[PDB]
Amino acid sequence: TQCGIWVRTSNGGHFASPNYPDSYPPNKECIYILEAAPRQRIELTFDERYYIEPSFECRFDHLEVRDGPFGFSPLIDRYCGMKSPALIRSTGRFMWIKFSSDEELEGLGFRAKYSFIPDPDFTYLGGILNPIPDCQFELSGADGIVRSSQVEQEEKTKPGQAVDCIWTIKATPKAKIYLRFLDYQMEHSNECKRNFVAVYDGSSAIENLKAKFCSTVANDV
Amino acid sequence: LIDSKGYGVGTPMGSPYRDKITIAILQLQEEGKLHMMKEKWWRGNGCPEEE
Amino acid sequence: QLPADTKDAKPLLKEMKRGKEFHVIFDCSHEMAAGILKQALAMGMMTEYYH
Amino acid sequence: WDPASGLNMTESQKGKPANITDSLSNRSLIVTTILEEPYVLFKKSDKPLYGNDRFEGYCIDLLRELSTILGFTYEIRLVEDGKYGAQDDVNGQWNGMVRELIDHKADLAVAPLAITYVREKVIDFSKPFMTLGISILYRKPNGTNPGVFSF
Ligand SMILES: *[C@@H]1O[C@H](CO)[C@@H](O[C@@H]2O[C@H](CO)[C@@H](O[C@@H]3O[C@H](CO[C@H]4O[C@H](CO)[C@@H](O)[C@H](O)[C@@H]4O)[C@@H](O)[C@H](O[C@H]4O[C@H](CO)[C@@H](O)[C@H](O)[C@@H]4O)[C@@H]3O)[C@H](O)[C@H]2NC(C)=O)[C@H](O)[C@H]1NC(C)=O
Ligand SMILES: *[C@@H]1O[C@H](CO)[C@@H](O[C@@H]2O[C@H](CO)[C@@H](O)[C@H](O)[C@H]2NC(C)=O)[C@H](O)[C@H]1NC(C)=O
Repeated sequence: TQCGIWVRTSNGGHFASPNYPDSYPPNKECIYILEAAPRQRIELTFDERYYIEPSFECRFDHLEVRDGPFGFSPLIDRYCGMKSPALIRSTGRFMWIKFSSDEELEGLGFRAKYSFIPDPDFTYLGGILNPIPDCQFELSGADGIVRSSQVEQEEKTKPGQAVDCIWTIKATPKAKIYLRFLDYQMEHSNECKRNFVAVYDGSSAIENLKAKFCSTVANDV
Repeated sequence: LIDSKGYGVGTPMGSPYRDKITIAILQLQEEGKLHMMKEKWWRGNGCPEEE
Repeated sequence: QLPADTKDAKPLLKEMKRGKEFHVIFDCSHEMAAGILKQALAMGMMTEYYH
Repeated sequence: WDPASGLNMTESQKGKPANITDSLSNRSLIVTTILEEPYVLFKKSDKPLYGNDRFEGYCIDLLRELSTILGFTYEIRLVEDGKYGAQDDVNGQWNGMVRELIDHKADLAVAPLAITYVREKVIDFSKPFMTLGISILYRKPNGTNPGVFSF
């Protein structure tokens, strides 16, 4: 269905377009991550062949490689050219790569690597660098008591440090999701810079905010 | 009680005797004299009957 | 302006299809007019709305 | 101009010949109030509705009706210390809203301030918009298990 060669036996680095080398079809939203083995960081350098639809400020296609497996997690670069990529890193093992495609757009693709084991220097959570649990735990099922106190059960951080916990509700296959807030109370009501609860979509991209419940009340989605 | 009016010691338009009686009236409410003065005059002469 | 080098004016015609421009006054030689008129067909920009 | 840089205009917007401060324009009255039901409550909304719009209650509606009838712009600022205000010990300071009124960080105190003797010497009050007292709660009489000789 989606992207092709994905294999990760320490992974080598071969993340490629979903027909490469060919013309990739319209309307794909492939959602690449690579966040294991916490030493190595990042090196893209999509090897030598590169043509995606050159638009004026790129506007149709992108190859957004923002670091950290989401849409909010900070932007690094946008890629739409016909010239080989920018050979980069972002000090961490955290990544998210999209491959958007509107309707009438083709010509070549990419094929990636990572080829790395570096490490940074400064401490973040305690230690040499402490490659922090990117606050998270997945859960499937058909009923959740998804809680902000599993943080209080196991935070894997220090009390008094900023938290960024994201869940990933899967499914029971071929269905939808109905979220409803049983309990809801934030400390600083109506502040929305230092506290909120947000519900995106499938495929966590920043262009998918269903809701950004931040003030006093949260209703169902 | 339907409406809420209020009686009040008047004064000319702009006077120090507006404010320094307000200090004096508020003391008599909390001392209990202003209620005790009410039960001197508004107390009736023998109604009780125990209903 | 058409791109000077290539015969691939599909980056141009994707904008005009999206920009709601149904009336075009092309200034080309007939060698290049045939090449745009094939690429205006593959873009689906040759309905009965255009001129 | 420079093709690498662009327009670097050296007219970098120094001090303008129009500079007038305010003392009577609106001054935007910093109305100190406290949060207590049903006088002042937060809105029951989901979107980030803020400013002055996030408050709700009886005591908010009094401040809004004064703004029309007197022509001012109110700006609700909740008190940092959650007390009304009381005379302290040997310290002898005020603690809360009446402290904000002396300090002139508060032009107004639209809130349940109980007008009393120790506050009237120190700040001043408008005439009462609501009169109250001390009354009694009790059970409403129930279905009356009547005893046992109720026949
Ligand atoms: C002689 O001189 C130089 C090198 O010696 C060549 O380059 C020309 O000059 C500038 C390069 O700085 C080009 O103009 C700029 O183009 C930018 C867009 O580039 C994208 O798109 C083009 C195709 O349109 C691609 O070629 C390119 O790789 C990118 O994909 C614009 O963003 C620039 O706009 C703004 O730039 C700065 C602000 O940062 C300011 O100058 C302005 O405010 C401006 O708004 C700018 O337009 C120019 O296009 C280059 N020429 C050509 C033909 O492309 C010359 O080519 C070289 N040879 C000749 C024959 O002149
Ligand atoms: C953009 O314009 C400024 C305004 O003159 C240029 O020069 C300044 O030069 C002074 C003199 O030492 C220095 O303080 C700074 O280097 C510049 N800026 C400011 C705010 O003073 C500046 O050189 C121009 N930019 C470029 C890239 O040439």
